[PDB]
Amino acid sequence: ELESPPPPYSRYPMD
Amino acid sequence: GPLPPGWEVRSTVSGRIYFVDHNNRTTQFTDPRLH
Repeated sequence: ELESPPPPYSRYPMD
Repeated sequence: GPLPPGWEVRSTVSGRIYFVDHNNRTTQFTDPRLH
């Protein structure tokens, strides 16, 4: 990945 | 668009693609379709 920590798995992500 | 119903796709304001899979409960910054 080499990227920053990804967004914690929320079931239904609304952003 | 062809996408497996297990792949919950979300995009971050950073301009990054970020996955949240419903079966393994995984979060990947790597998109397998983009390559």
